[PDB]
Amino acid sequence: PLPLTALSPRRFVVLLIFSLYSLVNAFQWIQYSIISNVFEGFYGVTLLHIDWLSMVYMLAYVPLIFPATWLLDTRGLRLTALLGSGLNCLGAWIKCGSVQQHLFWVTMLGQCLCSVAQVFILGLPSRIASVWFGPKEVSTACATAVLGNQLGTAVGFLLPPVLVPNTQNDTNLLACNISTMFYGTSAVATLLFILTAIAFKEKPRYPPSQAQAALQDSPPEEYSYKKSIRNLFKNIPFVLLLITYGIMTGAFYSVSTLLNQMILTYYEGEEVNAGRIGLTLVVAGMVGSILCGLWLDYTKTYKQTTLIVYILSFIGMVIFTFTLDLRYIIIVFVTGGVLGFFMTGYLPLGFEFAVEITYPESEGTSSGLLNASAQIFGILFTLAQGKLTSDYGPKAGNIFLCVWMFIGIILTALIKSDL
Ligand SMILES: CC(C)CCC[C@@H](C)[C@H]1CC[C@H]2[C@@H]3CC=C4C[C@@H](OC(=O)CCC(=O)O)CC[C@]4(C)[C@H]3CC[C@]12C
Ligand SMILES: CC(C)CCC[C@@H](C)[C@H]1CC[C@H]2[C@@H]3CC=C4C[C@@H](OC(=O)CCC(=O)O)CC[C@]4(C)[C@H]3CC[C@]12C
Ligand SMILES: CC(C)CCC[C@@H](C)[C@H]1CC[C@H]2[C@@H]3CC=C4C[C@@H](OC(=O)CCC(=O)O)CC[C@]4(C)[C@H]3CC[C@]12C
Repeated sequence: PLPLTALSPRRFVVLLIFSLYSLVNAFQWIQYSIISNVFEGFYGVTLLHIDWLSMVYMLAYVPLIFPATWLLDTRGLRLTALLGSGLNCLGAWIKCGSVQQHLFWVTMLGQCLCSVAQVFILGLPSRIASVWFGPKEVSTACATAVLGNQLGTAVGFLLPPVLVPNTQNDTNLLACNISTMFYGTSAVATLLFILTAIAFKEKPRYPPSQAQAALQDSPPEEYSYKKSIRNLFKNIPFVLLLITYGIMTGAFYSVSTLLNQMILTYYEGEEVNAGRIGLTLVVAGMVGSILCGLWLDYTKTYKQTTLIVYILSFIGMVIFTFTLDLRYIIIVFVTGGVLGFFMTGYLPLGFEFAVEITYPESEGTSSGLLNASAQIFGILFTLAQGKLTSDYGPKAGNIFLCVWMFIGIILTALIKSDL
């Protein structure tokens, strides 16, 4: 073992920049939904338009995930990072010019650009950790990278409600507030893109790890994504895990998208409290993910922990469903915290379970399949729950999510694995 491995400080920068601009991307995913009523009033559109603003992120991932993976594998890390940062910045700039009562389509175009950016952004963490960090720091680097996107989602929940008060009567003030938010986002994105261009190197001068040294020394042989996908689908346990992970992530996405509508249904003039509830959910989910990772480190068992977390998530969802309409915000906070805790704690455990089931196949293809299933389930759940809430109230959509979570529990139980 003589790879001449060395560790460079640049790796930290490579992480930071990424964890920054990825964060910004997340902030742009949920900025509209959290104050969806305000934008609906401003643009004179329906809630479905604001829901589609969030759902374009999910729609763009499925068709572009695998071509993006091929581009990353061939061209390298720097091109992917530049594409993601530049697309995010361009989307923010386009949104900056969409502040008018009749310019919704401009904001939709900007959101589509950010959606295309997300495709490059999402899969970067593991590659960055492997390329730039040593064996003892890969897991921590990847965890920090994903927590960056989670924190971006939390900030997207918290900030827009405060930045833009619901001053429907005064259109000029509302336009000024929207312009301020968009310009701030655009400035941050531009700065992050400039930093990525200046400092985001392709790879360190020397390999960080012996495994990375071997990977760089010998180019990978030609591989087919379609063959790997076909082989993965033949594995029934992996298909079941895909379905359950997609169901859980789609439920989380639907809850995030429609949280403002559900809270506004029973609480009037509480957009700031809705943003606080969303941030509490996201932070509790981050804590649950960290605790679940440590728990899995302590005990290697995957099936039992995954099933327990799924059942706890279902219980929390039921409690939130039957406590939303109690007309007390504190119970909403507590229920959202518990639900987010369990929901987000499930995801890393499911991902590790997936990689364990599909060890022979590449991690990238399984990651892409899991993310695509998550996006598809998110779109379906968002549409169904939004229609139910508009027609029969939030309780109908929440019960729909509860039933889907129960189905996910049953599917998780059926999984067969010796891990
Ligand atoms: C480049 C990638 C990211 C794909 C981008 C696709 C979008 C440009 C499309 C996909 C789905 C479309 C949406 C599908 C359904 C609707 C509902 C539709 O509502 C109505 O026509 C009825 C409104 C009323 O009730 O008065 C308005 C357009 C909208 C938001 C569409 C807007 C354009 C969207 C977002
Ligand atoms: C479990 C449910 C909820 C989700 C199921 C989703 C999959 C069935 C979809 C999601 C994205 C799809 C992929 C999107 C794009 C492509 C690229 C496409 O490329 C080619 O035609 C050439 C492939 C090659 O280079 O070998 C082949 C199909 C494939 C892999 C698709 C196969 C089917 C996939 C994996
Ligand atoms: C795996 C997938 C395909 C399962 C799909 C199940 C749906 C068909 C279920 C799940 C939740 C159900 C909803 C749960 C609650 C309600 C509220 C209910 O309200 C009423 O008007 C009657 C009760 C009351 O008076 O409050 C009307 C039916 C509805 C929308 C239900 C309609 C049927 C839904 C969408």
